Amino acid sequence: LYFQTALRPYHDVLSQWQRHYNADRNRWHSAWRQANSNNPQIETRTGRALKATADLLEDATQPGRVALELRSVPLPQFPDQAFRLSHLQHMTIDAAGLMELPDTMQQFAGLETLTLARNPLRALPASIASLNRLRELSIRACPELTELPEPLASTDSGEHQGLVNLQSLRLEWTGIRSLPASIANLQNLKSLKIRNSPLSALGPAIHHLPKLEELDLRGCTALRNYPPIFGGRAPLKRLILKDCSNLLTLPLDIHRLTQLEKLDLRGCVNLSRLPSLIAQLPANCIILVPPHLQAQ
Ligand SMILES: [Cl-]
Ligand SMILES: [Cl-]
Ligand SMILES: [Cl-]
Repeated sequence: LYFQTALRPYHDVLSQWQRHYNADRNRWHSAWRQANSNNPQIETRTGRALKATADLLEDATQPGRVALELRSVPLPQFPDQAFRLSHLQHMTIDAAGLMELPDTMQQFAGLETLTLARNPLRALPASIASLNRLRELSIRACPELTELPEPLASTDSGEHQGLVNLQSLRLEWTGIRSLPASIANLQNLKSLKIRNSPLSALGPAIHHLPKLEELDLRGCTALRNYPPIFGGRAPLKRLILKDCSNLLTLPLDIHRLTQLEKLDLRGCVNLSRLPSLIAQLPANCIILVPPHLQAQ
């Protein structure tokens, strides 16, 4: 009745966090052990392993620390007060049983690179798109991640917001089936790799990316058509469609990739024909094809 604020010491937050995940093991614990099944040297005693994580978290808050590297230590979720890590420029969370990232990713405002690997992660928070300093985002072996958040970037005025500094996006062995339309808004994206994922479709606006030089879609066995170029002037130099086993067609206007230097079609066993105007690709463009297409 006579209230007229406070803040739990991080060490108390971390002790509560350890006791919590030590008691409540659903989902994360088997995922963390599975991800590390070929690593018998990691700490697998649950309390000790969570304590190791807590200690690394506490260390990362100190000045000096540029990077938080969590490899094979358990981190089901970040403890509260994640804003303590706002100064970090690099973060890796690998084989950690990571189930979810903080809803307010703005708390990691300093990040220039983020790598998430071998986690049961099902979604990325929408606020991940507020990381304006993020240059590289890498997600590998996160089979339960089925969608990217949106918008990834937006454009007014013509002014740009969101992941405006992102240069490289890698999504390998994920459950992602399609990309947000806003992918085409990433003004600084130079390299897009989506590998071994059920990517089912790709829109032609991907060719409107102003700086995209490399598109690597290898092992996307659900992809059945590659989209037309149309008016797209993306300065694409490398197009890797290796082992897209169900790819049936390339567009007829594929020759509009006037800067193409490498086209890799090996393992495209269902690609019935090449476009006739594939002779119109640049002379010094290395084209690799499966045997059934070599004659053409
Ligand atoms: Cl560095
Ligand atoms: Cl800045
Ligand atoms: Cl979107």
